[PDB]
Amino acid sequence: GMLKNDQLDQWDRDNFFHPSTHLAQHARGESANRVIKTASGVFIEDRDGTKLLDAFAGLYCVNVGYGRQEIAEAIADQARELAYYHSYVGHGTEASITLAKMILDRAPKNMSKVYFGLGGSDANETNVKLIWYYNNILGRPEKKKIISRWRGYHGSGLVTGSLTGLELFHKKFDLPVEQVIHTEAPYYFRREDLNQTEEQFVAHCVAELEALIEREGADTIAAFIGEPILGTGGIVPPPAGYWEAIQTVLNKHDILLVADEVVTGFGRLGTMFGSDHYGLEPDIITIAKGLTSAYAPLSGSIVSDKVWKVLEQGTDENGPIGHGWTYSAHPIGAAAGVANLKLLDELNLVSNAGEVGAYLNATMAEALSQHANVGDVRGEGLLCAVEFVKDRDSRTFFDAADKIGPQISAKLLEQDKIIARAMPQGDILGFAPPFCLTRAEADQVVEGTLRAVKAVLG
Amino acid sequence: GMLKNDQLDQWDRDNFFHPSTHLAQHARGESANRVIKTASGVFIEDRDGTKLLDAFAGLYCVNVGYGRQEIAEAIADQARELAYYHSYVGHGTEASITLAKMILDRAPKNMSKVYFGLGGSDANETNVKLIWYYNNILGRPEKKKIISRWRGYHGSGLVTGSLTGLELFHKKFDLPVEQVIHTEAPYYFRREDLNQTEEQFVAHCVAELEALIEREGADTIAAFIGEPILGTGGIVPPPAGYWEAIQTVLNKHDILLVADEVVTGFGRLGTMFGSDHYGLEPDIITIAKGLTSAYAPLSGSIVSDKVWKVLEQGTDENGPIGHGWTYSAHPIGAAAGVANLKLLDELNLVSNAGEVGAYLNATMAEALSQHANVGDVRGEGLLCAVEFVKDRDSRTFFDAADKIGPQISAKLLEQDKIIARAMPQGDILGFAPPFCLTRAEADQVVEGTLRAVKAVLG
Repeated sequence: GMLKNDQLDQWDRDNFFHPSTHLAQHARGESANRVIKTASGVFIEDRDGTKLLDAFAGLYCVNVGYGRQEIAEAIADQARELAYYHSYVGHGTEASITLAKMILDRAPKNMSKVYFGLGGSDANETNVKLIWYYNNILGRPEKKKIISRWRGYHGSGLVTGSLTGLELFHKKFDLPVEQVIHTEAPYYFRREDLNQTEEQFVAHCVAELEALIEREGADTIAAFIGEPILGTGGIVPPPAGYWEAIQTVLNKHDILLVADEVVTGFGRLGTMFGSDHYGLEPDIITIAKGLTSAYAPLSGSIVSDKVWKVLEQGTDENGPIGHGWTYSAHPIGAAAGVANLKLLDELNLVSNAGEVGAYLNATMAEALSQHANVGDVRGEGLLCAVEFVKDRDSRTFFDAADKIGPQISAKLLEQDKIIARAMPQGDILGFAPPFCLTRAEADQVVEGTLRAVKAVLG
Repeated sequence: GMLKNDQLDQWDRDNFFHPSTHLAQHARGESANRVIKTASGVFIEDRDGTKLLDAFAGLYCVNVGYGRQEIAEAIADQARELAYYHSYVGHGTEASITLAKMILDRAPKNMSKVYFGLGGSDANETNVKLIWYYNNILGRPEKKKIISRWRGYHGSGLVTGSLTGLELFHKKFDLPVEQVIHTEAPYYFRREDLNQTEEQFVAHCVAELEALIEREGADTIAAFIGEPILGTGGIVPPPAGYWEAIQTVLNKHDILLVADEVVTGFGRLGTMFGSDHYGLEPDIITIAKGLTSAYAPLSGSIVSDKVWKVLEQGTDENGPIGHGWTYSAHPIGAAAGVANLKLLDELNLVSNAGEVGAYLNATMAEALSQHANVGDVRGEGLLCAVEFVKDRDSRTFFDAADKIGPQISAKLLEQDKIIARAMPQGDILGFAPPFCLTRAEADQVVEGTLRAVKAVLG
């Protein structure tokens, strides 16, 4: 009852260090906490019984939807039979072996093997470690730098937070580390020179990349990491012709491409892989989130035949790979993943992401694009964002201190019980809903946002 | 049947990149793979039905034992109700809140809050990031170096693998990074000067630490990371008076102590925390493995009141902490953890770890210590190791290329179906059995090892 609910809140404030939280305010009871109880479809429900339409799918991850007992039961069955054994020295479970095979059946054809982690950050950590091993095995001790992009999101660790190009993950943490260098954000709407057509901006990004390579020396650069479409950096589709232009430079200079598909992996764009959707030829692919639809933690580093051949050479020369996580290939994550991928196909949800996603984008644009303070409405599949500007013709942004994005998001939740995220480093309202979203539910997200935008900005 | 079993093996070799494995041999079918099906008590069982006594508890982690349906069912209940919601911006579940409170009730009294990760490596990654933030908030941009020890094990990532002091995690990976410096392995049996008493070796370790601090400059050193008892580096209890002597130096120079309790956390020594057992006053504690008994992935970074006060100041000054993992506080890991800690108390297993552990150590010493080729038999609680030497009086080690440890371990498994691990960088047979081990089962481990040692070395 009330007394247990108040005790939980107190235990929470007194003992629980939450991610991405104002720690002093939470511990002091100045900021609100919230306890989620259950969920179903595109809705979550707190312990007081309040039902919220989650247009963010947790954190771009509850892709099949909430309350899928097919997955809950797949987890229960594994938990009963064998919750855990390690996967060191060729050990495995039927679940992990089966999941490995299913990932590679769905991954781009140049892919060879998948190594299992627990989250997207550790998968990118693994990716860099393997890139350094790779260059070492090939006799290129100098070819180690990693090129990332401003506004990229690749994790929250020390090396992975350096790959990330958002100051929230850098300031006060001494990042980025020296081995990571950043190039231009693939964000046409924020381009320095407003006179550039989209093709001119792509040309500019090419020149910026060439200038960085020229300065650092190509023989010192191992890899380029990019999300096919930016997620946390603002739900930003890449410009037309961008990925073709960028890969031409990477090939010329013998720089590996890492496609960070943590958000786009397993259907969000309406195509199983964003690499395939946007036309990337990666040598390494990062996966997590939509692998298990967050039902159980699990990640992946998919490696191409090219990389795998060198890894085989390295192990022939040096013995067993010196890399392992205790919980690599954890049977519950694998069981969750096998159930999730089957459900994704069974419920035809990739197709739904593309259709209702095209519909959410079209109707959101039509209802908001002509607002005086809406600079842009953009997206692809079930990814959509609305960016706010103080003046459109000049592209004057509100002052950051005015918290326009955070206010609009808070208004959408308080007025309409819809969860949409105020993205960092801008006034951007983002949407990443479960793939089971219906047009009726999309209509409600659009109508609620328009009301939240009018309530804050008129 | 046979055809499905052969297909799984093929899928395994063709698609699954295992941790800690000879990758080329596994992919080529030259090394054996193995599929675990089920498990119960201290035994695991492969798909062919072969039953193995696991004297390593997975990887020092299946502490309550295998087949505990109390935990499997706790996971099933959470999976059904709410498998996942994020814990960002003060969000939580009853499971995570409850687990946070239970951890702090059991942790040393100077502890304030716990932040949840997925594994031990990401927890140590979090620890370093927080140490850098801490120093930054205090106005000490230079106080950032981390002192680790040779033979320490702190993870398999880039920064965490640098903290680690075992060459397997360094060679071909360009580690350790420059921010990590290593001091003396707290390993009396391998001391350079055989004439040193245990007290003299502790004095030597003190002098070595002072020499490193003097060279680097104390104002540049933030923290010292140590396992209370070495695990992967050889199951090495610390010398008598070591932790008292070391902390005197750390206090004098204002260097934080991080107790890496990933193996020792939650009872393995027969005391809930190894910090308490060995008398450490840490400011940060790392936990994983025995938190959930590996039933579900989860880790923790426990922070003291001292660190927490500065973190509260930092958030007051800079806003929400720029650190988060999607799967931080994952409800299934939390549910697994709550069930696990209750079962640990209910079945009186911490007490059993200390008793049957004292018995395993005593009887292993008595049965092997007088063998010509046994340099040492050591341990504490349910941790035990036997170290092999070509000549005892001189302490001549076999040549590494002779693989004495790996052969003995392989013999123990092939003759007696008992799993014991050949530790890296030495000829050391290690034991870390589930806390439910009986004296009868310990007798079988001792008797099987003696037979494996006689079969290889006479």
